[PDB]
Amino acid sequence: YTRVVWCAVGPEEQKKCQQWSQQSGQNVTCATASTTDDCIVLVLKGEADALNLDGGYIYTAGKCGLVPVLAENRKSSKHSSLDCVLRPTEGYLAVAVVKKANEGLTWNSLKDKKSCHTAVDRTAGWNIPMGLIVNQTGSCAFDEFFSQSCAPGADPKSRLCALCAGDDQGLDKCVPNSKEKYYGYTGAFRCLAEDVGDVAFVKNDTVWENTNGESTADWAKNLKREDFRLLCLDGTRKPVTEAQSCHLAVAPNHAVVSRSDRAAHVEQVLLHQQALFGKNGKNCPDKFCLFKSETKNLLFNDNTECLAKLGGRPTYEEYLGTEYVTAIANLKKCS
Amino acid sequence: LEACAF
Ligand SMILES: *[C@@H]1O[C@H](CO)[C@@H](O[C@@H]2O[C@H](CO)[C@@H](O)[C@H](O)[C@H]2NC(C)=O)[C@H](O)[C@H]1NC(C)=O
Ligand SMILES: *[C@@H]1O[C@H](CO)[C@@H](O[C@@H]2O[C@H](CO)[C@@H](O)[C@H](O)[C@H]2NC(C)=O)[C@H](O)[C@H]1NC(C)=O
Ligand SMILES: Cc1ccc(Cl)c(Nc2ccccc2C(=O)O)c1Cl
Ligand SMILES: *[C@@H]1O[C@H](CO)[C@@H](O)[C@H](O)[C@H]1NC(C)=O
Ligand SMILES: [Fe+3]
Ligand SMILES: [Zn+2]
Repeated sequence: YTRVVWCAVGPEEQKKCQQWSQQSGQNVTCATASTTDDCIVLVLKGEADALNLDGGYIYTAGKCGLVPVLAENRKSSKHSSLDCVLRPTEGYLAVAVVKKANEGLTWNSLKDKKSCHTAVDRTAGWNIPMGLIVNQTGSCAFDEFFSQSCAPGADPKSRLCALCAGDDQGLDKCVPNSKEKYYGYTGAFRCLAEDVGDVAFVKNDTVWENTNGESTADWAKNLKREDFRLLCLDGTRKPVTEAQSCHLAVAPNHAVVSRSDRAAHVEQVLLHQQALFGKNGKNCPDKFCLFKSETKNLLFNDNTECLAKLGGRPTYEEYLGTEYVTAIANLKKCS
Repeated sequence: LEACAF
């Protein structure tokens, strides 16, 4: 009854979760759905217990009564005394990234260009840049701004999915899961690296982790950081070292959500599971690492050091922050 | 403001 049912989004996450379930001696077991929204429905129905979510998905889940349990914490700079599990999270930087060779593309000349998004409804990929664009254009027709896009989750016949590529067989175009070649932070950055799009909306860490040999994956292995620039809201372009002064927003960290009635038990099982399979886990890398997936960010971001306790038993609006919840609410007025 | 999407 202490068994926790994780929800895997698509078949790559399902494989990873089945490995975790075998290694955990079924203390964790797996349900799978094709999209994050479908996993949120399985948790609402009580057919799964928990999954990790981007902050835009935490807004969907929290409007439905699910609660944040633990947050991803990556490597920090201040508070190094404090154990990872007890350290306040820092947010991550939402950025707009372009190629250096695409000279004279700036924030102010994005109209009619090609865009790459992590997925509809996600923080850096969609809520932050589209919220900003709707506000600045004074128009809700955000499906007409870029000439073509990959925005997984949108209608596959629309311009918002025109650049999406589907799976190895070219099926599942635009699905919001890792089967879509251009899904998520890594897929939207690959869409820009391959010059399918002109801009990608990702986070600062994705640029660094997929350049300069930080990834050995085939499409990333030869990318150089200096070949990219960030688009700043004042119309300037900066090197990717300057994200602290050239971002679109600071996003709340991805976090595990559950029904309120199972939160305490999900929390206790995850704190034990990361002791085993987390960053310096007893059985990681020997048997299984919960926070690696060959850069694919399956079930958790690969840069995750631990899942950390939340201060103040926060509601989902307190965890997201009032600035971000208000930004989302305004954007969702459009559709 | 107020409704779960499902
Ligand atoms: C942008 O993201 C990168 C990748 O996470 C950050 O660089 C890492 O920062 C830590 C210290 O915080 C270093 O120990 C790592 O070695 C760095 N990683 C890599 C791959 O270089 C970078 O700090 C972030 N920039 C900002 C402004 O937050
Ligand atoms: C888009 O514009 C709206 C309207 O200005 C912004 O909503 C406001 O945000 C501030 C800061 O959180 C609050 O003081 C206001 O009360 C909000 N106004 C309204 C009418 O709701 C929103 O933040 C902007 N979106 C983005 C991404 O910046
Ligand atoms: C200059 C600038 C302009 C617009 C935003 Cl959204 C941001 N982002 C933030 C920066 C620091 C702290 C919080 C935020 C935020 O988005 O809540 C900054 Cl940093
Ligand atoms: C499974 O959970 C039980 C109860 O908390 C614990 O005794 C056991 O150590 C756990 N094992 C693993 C491998 O996750
Ligand atoms: Fe995110
Ligand atoms: Zn509170």
